[PDB]
Amino acid sequence: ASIAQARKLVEQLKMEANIDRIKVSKAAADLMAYCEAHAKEDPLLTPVPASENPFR
Amino acid sequence: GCHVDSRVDHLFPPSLYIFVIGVGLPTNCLALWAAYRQVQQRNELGVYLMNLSIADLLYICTLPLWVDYFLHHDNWIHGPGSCKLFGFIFYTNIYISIAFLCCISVDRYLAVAHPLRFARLRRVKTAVAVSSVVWATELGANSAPLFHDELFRDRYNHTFCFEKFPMEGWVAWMNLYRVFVGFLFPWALMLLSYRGILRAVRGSVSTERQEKAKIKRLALSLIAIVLVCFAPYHVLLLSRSAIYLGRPWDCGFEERVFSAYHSSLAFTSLNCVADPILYCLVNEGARSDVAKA
Amino acid sequence: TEDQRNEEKAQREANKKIEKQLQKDKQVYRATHRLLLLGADNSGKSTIVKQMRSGIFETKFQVDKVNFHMFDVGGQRDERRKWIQCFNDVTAIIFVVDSSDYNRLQEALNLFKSIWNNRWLRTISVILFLNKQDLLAEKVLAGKSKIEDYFPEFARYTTPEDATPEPGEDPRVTRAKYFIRDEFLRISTASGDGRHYCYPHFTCAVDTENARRIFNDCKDIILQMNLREYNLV
Amino acid sequence: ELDQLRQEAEQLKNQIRDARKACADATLSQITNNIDPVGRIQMRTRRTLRGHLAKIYAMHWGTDSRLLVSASQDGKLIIWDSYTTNKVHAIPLRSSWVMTCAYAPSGNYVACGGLDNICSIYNLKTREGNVRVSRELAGHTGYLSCCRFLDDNQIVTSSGDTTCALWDIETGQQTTTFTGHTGDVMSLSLAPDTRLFVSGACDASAKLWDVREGMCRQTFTGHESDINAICFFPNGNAFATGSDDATCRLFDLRADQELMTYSHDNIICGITSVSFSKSGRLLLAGYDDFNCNVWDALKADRAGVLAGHDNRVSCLGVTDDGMAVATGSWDSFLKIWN
Repeated sequence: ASIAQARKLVEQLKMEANIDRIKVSKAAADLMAYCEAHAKEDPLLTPVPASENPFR
Repeated sequence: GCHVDSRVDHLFPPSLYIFVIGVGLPTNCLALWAAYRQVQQRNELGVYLMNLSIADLLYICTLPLWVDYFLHHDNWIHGPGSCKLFGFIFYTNIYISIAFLCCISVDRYLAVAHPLRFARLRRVKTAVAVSSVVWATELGANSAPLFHDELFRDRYNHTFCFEKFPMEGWVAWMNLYRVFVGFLFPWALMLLSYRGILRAVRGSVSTERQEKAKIKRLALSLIAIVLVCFAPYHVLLLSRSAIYLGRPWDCGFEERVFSAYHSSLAFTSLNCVADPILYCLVNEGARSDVAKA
Repeated sequence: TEDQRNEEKAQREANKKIEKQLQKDKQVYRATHRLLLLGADNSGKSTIVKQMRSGIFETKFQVDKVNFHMFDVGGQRDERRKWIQCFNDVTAIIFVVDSSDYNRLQEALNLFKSIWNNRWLRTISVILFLNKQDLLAEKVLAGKSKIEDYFPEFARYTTPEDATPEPGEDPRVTRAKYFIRDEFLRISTASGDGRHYCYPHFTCAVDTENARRIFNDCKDIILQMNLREYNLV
Repeated sequence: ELDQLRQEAEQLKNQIRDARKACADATLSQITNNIDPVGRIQMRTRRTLRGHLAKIYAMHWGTDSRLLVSASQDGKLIIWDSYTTNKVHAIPLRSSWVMTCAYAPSGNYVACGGLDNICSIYNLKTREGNVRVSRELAGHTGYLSCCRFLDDNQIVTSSGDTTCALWDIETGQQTTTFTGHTGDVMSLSLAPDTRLFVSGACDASAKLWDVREGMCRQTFTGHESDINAICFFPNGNAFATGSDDATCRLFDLRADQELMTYSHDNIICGITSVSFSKSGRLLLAGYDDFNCNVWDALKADRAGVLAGHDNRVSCLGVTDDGMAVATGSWDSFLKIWN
């Protein structure tokens, strides 16, 4: 059983080994761009008039 | 037809009356605020405390005219109707406050003695029903002075207001009722409730003797202050009523007990000081409530 | 629009019906006490539930017209540190202990202490039943194993006063009773400001006296928070 | 052979660490260091929903952005009407220990579950108008933690047995299973395209999955205690996690590494709920300090505190149109902040 669990651990590590990995900075930039692109349409970040606010 | 006396009276009962005017007002309003916040958390004690504070505020507001009553010489005179209403309030608010003290004692006893019972009686709706019933019964039972004029006096340099020393007949029996049903019975129940609370508290397995001692001292203060603040005035009231009922023509008894009657009517106003601080300020949780205030 | 007003009126009628249902729910919810049972495999954790009666084995019992309802979470793994937070508002946590073998009292103390110094269990008055008292009593008396070998403080103690009066006045069994008691009290009575308590009890698997004991201790906890609630301290 | 296999696993882990170290070009805080800070988000309790009896453990909003579901520890599933402060329905539940509730995108059904290890389906928009059970789901050996409606006839469930699974709502079978974690899975989030989903666990690990297949792809390890909450960024990439070590960490898929940490010295208790706004600039989180801190997702600063709850804040969610935040807490109240 320990041998089998070691085999499963090593095969999982092997599949996780070769995954195509790109730079972290690109991912951070993507997150920043998507945070920025939808800023106007966010009521929690831009106040909504009471006329258009169903909760007020 | 009775001669009277006393010179300090110009300021004697006025002294303690001005004292209680000065002290009891902010304490009573902060007690009202704490009561309202207790109501906010679905606690039935808050309604009772708030009504107690309201009655205390009314009495403190209506006191100054009756302070003037003597500052002249037991002789104010501003018309029959004003005296009629203000004497009524000034002699009813004490009994209203004491009835709400009885209500508070009963409510406190209910939770500590029986922690898992009487769910319906521990509700805000029942509180606001019982408080309304109490107000209605108090005004109805004290309404008897309304039918009579309230500007009687004796002919010896004196125009009284709501208080005739050569008193009539009905006022004596209302005095006896006011003492016996109106002072003792609520106070007796108020002492019984804390006796039961102490009996429950001392038998607590999760409470050491330190908390027991602190609770004991608080309960002792609450029960003991009222008796000293109230007893002498009602003793003199009962004495005069009995003497006049036995023999009204013996004016000498009034002539001597004049000083006792109002030097004690002075002391009767100290409960308006006792109740607010001793019910809100001292308690540690209510001290946190005062900090939140 | 008449249909608009009809829709609003239907909204209000449904709202009134749901408000009545919610008030009934509030009453029935406030008139009940929930408990949690936390024992050990060798102990009779589930035994007392049946005695006083996939996943949760719920139980329902009633003492003096007051509703009690405890839950025994046993369809889970060895890990306990997450679903334990569900039972934060219960009246009390019943921690049954496995006082069978000294090799199992150490994790018993560790579990008492981790429950004690927990974020959400410091206000919960746990109940100590000291389950499997008979195994401890019959084997520390028989011998072949010394508590000194596990916790080297057994000998320097004497008979506790009236701790379960025994026909045989054996100091060893009673002082082992209260030695494990004070082992739990090392942080049962050290850490804590009085919000909770320990309520020591000694029970076997057959006592038929735990439901009422829990009810009395619940009365004590409610008395304490009524003392604190009604500004009477 | 066992020692050789252990050495093999060791060198595989070492090479993985070397690859990640090479790929660690920069962190999030370095790049996101020049944008304007959000500032003090001073929201107010516009609505106070007082219908719940016990602490709120889970809530979810419907697609219409008005009808929202909520589950508390008393055993209730109250359907609310936000606009009119009304209650459309009040669904009782078989099991009180509910830790997650789901609202169908169409609105015809509601899903709930918890310690019972069962996911239940109810009937919301019936012809008769009465809510009744439609079916049940069984097959998990641990307590349910999160479940969401995949599109309309599938559902993804998470459990404490270190597994996640996919169901078919027509036939009632567990089509696919996802294994690989070693600790309890706490929170679960779904991508917009409904082709991948991510979940944290109580082992300082996060893993991503493919729904069509049954294979784990990526793992990320950055914490020192149990992870307890996760939410998916709107763009379909990356996520955010909180943990019992009082430090919240942001991850990313293609980076395959930890990016940014939100922490402070004063805060001792950990994060218990995470959610994202419509834009993704705001990062909302619940704490055991009875507060709700508004982190800027890219600045690691406390730019906002949602005071008002006097007990631990457990719930967190945003609307489809982004017009409200619902904050269920251990004070048995639901508040709408706008």
